[PDB]
Amino acid sequence: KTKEGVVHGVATVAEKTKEQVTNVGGAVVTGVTAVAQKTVE
Amino acid sequence: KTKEGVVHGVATVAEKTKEQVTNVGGAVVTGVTAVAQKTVE
Amino acid sequence: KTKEGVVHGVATVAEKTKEQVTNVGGAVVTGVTAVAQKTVE
Amino acid sequence: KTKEGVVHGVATVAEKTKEQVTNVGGAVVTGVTAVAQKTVE
Amino acid sequence: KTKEGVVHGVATVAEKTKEQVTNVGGAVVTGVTAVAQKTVE
Amino acid sequence: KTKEGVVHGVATVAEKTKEQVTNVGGAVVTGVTAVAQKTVE
Amino acid sequence: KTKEGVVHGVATVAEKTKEQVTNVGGAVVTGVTAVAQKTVE
Amino acid sequence: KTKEGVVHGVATVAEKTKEQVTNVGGAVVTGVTAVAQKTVE
Amino acid sequence: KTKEGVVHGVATVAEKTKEQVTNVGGAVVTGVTAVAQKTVE
Amino acid sequence: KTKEGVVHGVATVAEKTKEQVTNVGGAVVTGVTAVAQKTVE
Repeated sequence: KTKEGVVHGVATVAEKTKEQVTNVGGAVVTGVTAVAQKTVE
Repeated sequence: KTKEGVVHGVATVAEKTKEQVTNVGGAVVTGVTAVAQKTVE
Repeated sequence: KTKEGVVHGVATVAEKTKEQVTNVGGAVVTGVTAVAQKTVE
Repeated sequence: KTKEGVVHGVATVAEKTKEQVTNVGGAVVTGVTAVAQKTVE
Repeated sequence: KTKEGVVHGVATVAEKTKEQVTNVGGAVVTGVTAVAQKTVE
Repeated sequence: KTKEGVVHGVATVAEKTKEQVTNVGGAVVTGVTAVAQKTVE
Repeated sequence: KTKEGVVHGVATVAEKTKEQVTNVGGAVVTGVTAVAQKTVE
Repeated sequence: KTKEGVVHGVATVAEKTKEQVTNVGGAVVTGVTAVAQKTVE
Repeated sequence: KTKEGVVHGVATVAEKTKEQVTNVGGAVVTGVTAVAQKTVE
Repeated sequence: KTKEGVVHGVATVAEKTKEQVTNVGGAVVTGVTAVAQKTVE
């Protein structure tokens, strides 16, 4: 009757975001949402 | 009657986003949503 | 009847964000939201 | 009938943020929201 | 009927923030919100 | 009879390099050699 | 009969380098060599 | 008959380097060699 | 017949370096060698 | 027949260095070698 891992609210808010990105090498990532929910029993 | 791994709310909000990206090498990724839910029993 | 790990509210707010990024090497990331919820029982 | 780890309110507020970033090496990150909720029972 | 770890209010407020960042080496991070809630039972 | 921009020696040496890389999102780059020689007259 | 910008020796030496890299989001880069030789006349 | 910018010796030596890197967000870079030789006349 | 900027010897030596790095947010960089030789005439 | 800026010897020696680094936010850098030789004439 238990619950081990719960995630229910996380916010990430931007507004009117203009930008320029210029690297030499490496990898450009704009948005990120990722889950690696390694639950071992 | 248990629950081990639950994810129910994660937000990622942008608005009016203009940009320019120019790398030399590497890989451009704009949006990201990814799940690697390695659940071993 | 227990709950071990709960996350329910986290805010990250910006507004009217103009920028320029120029590295030589390395990797540019603009937004970040990530969960690695390693729950082992 | 217990609760071990709860996070419910964390604020991060900016406004009208203009900037320029120029490194030589290293990796530029603009926004950060991240959870590593290692709950072991 | 107990609660071990609770976080409910933390503020981080800026306003009208213009800046310039120029390192040689190292990694620029603008916003930070992060949780590493290592709760072991 | 002049020379404006000359690059003649830069070394990058590794040896016996074993590794493992596992991201969730983003782009893996192993070797990097890159030139963006923006010479404007 | 002049020379404006010359680079002739820079070393970067490692040996017997074993490692493991595991991010959640962001981009892994192992080696870096990069030139952005913006010479304007 | 002049020389404005010369770089001829810079060392970076490691040996027998074992490591592990685990971030949540952000970008891992192992080796770095980079030149941004902005020479304006 | 002059020389304005010369760099000829800089050492950075380590030996038998084992480590572990674990951040939550931010970017891990292991080695650093970088030149930003802004020579304006 | 002059020389304005010369750097010829700088040492940085470690030995048998084992460590562990664990931040929450911010960016880990292990080795550092960097030159920003802003020579203006």
